[PDB]
Amino acid sequence: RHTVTMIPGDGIGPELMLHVKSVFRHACVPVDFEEVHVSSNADEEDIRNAIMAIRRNRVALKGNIETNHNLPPSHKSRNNILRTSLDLYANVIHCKSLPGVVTRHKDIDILIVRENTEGEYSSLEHESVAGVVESLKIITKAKSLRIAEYAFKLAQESGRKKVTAVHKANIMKLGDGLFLQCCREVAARYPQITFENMIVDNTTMQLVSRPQQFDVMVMPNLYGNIVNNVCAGLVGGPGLVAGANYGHVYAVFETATRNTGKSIANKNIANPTATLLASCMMLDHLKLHSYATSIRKAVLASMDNENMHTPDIGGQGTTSEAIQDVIRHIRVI
Amino acid sequence: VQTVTLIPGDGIGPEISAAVMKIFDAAKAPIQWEERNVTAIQWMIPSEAKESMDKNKMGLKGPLKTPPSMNLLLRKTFDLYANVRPCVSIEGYKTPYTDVNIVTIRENTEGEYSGIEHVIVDGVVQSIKLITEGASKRIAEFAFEYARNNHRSNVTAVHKANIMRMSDGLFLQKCREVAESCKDIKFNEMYLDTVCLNMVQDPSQFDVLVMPNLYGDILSDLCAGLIGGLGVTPSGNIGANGVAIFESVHGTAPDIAGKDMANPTALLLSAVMMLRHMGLFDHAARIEAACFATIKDGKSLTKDLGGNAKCSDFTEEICRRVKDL
Ligand SMILES: Nc1ncnc2c1ncn2[C@@H]1O[C@H](COP(=O)(O)OP(=O)(O)O)[C@@H](O)[C@H]1O
Ligand SMILES: [Mg+2]
Ligand SMILES: [Mg+2]
Repeated sequence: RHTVTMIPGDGIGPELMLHVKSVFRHACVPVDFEEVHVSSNADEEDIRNAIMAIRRNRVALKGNIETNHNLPPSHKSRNNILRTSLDLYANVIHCKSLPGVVTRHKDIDILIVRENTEGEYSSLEHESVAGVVESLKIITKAKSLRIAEYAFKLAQESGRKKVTAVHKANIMKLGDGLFLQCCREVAARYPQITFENMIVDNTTMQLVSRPQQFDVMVMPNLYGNIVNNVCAGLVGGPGLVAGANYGHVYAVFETATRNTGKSIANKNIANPTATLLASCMMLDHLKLHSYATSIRKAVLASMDNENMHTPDIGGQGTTSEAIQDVIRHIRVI
Repeated sequence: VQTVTLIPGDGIGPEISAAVMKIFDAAKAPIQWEERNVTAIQWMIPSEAKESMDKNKMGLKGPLKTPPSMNLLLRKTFDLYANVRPCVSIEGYKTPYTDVNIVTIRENTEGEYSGIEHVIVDGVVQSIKLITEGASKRIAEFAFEYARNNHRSNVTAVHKANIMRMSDGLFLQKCREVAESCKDIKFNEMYLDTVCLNMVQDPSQFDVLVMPNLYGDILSDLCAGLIGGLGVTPSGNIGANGVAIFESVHGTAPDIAGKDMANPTALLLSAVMMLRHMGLFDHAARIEAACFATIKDGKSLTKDLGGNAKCSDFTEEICRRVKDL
């Protein structure tokens, strides 16, 4: 019996956590959820508490915390505060075409490894004179090496052939330059893995026309945000793909695209697939593989029946109908 | 009769510039060309080609071989602050996206192309993203003016003010301020990751997009990929003193540089864009319609668009079709 931190988050986060728990009880999952909430206040009490809870349990499942960008710079993203403080350096998502979800592209199977702690997300800005703002993108050798190390290790453990570094080192020559250097330094230790690089501009252009060429992709923080979203979209959108945040000692599971879903909150139409799949990845990490594969099979099977599809993938079904259908593939195991 | 300074550029450039001029002549366009050459002298463009553009206020540019980048200089020389990219699905050239009708409006002076980086210590690098009141205001007013003048209804500011609160929030604040003045254009704001997310799913939900330098650099190529690539995509840089340079953004293509095979579409469509900027709507339309019909017919498609015909043939058919008005 494991104790896991659960941050419900905002928008559709709370309602989906409820379905997660329902599914967990019905599958007899030996996991207790220890809920911690993160409000809207500029006061960082809630967020530091959440961080401390994850330090004990070392594993969390969270919804997306709203960041109000009309607030002052000192009020920072709680999502970002969290993963930077816990040093969850690796953000990994797996975008794979779902045979039941027909889109404009097929045979997409891409692993995206995104640097999760520095780059454009360092929250370093200032106003030297009135109306002249500088923001400071930070690229380091230590963090670039570990992200690259993680990307190559994953590729060879998964039986995958190619790692593509995406960057803009033709413009940010020193910054993105160093990131490349660190990827190359790691590449030397993996002669079996084909290493390529590609400019983020070209990468997106390639993704919308021939995304099948990509196998494993490693990149700095912002470009990760971009590529993750393009890739989720190609396979059918934000309700489908799960997302992991790994540190050396901690792991936090969430939906790939990190969407609050405020505009569809409480209307029983949120797609549950992404969150369920995140919760399975968490089970696999907690070494509860039997329960993972059991829940994973049900949600992937519910995906085949196009009658159980929510609006974000063309269907008209509700969240609760999908949960029923998932719970039903479980109670027949 | 109006004068445009023509920069034929490199590799396949001279060819496709020759193709455009020829088609323009076939259309009886009120345009004569003032051929110049830009090569960095020891760093600035030749003295006698700057004055040429200062004179004409209006220029057309082929693909340029790079290393000091020639585009950086031209940008700085003429203060070309707005990069404009209309992406529209080509009926003769099917991609998985058939309903794309988008204009990306890119701030082209500052943002993350500040030029400034430092090695803080060994293995720790800082790249400065720079955002100012004036440049952000300038680009916002351009985007709304463009919206109005080109029969456009929605403008979306694309940002990450959630993550980059001071810089992007400032950019966003100037867009919001301009929006209040131009109430006849509908304004909304969207996170960059959400724009990408929706763009690859349903491009039709967007109209005009305004954004800082790196985002628009990236997003403009994304949009190009929706409609068939860089070889078919028009682009214009609008600057200070009413100056504008329209350009092809594809490669130099040295492999086929003088062996025909080159595709003039993108430049021609930039030249059509130029024409519309000049008020020559009738000529723009005819050349555009001609180009389109040629592509749709699909007889004289160049090797990149899947055909077998050479540049000469493709140009000839456009010329032939334009003459029928
Ligand atoms: N699980 C989901 N099911 C259906 N639509 C979703 C889901 N998650 C996100 N979306 C949609 O994806 C879009 C972007 O999400 P959004 O709520 O704007 O994220 P954020 O507030 O973090 O920027 C929205 O249209 C949202 O309704
Ligand atoms: Mg979010
Ligand atoms: Mg570009």
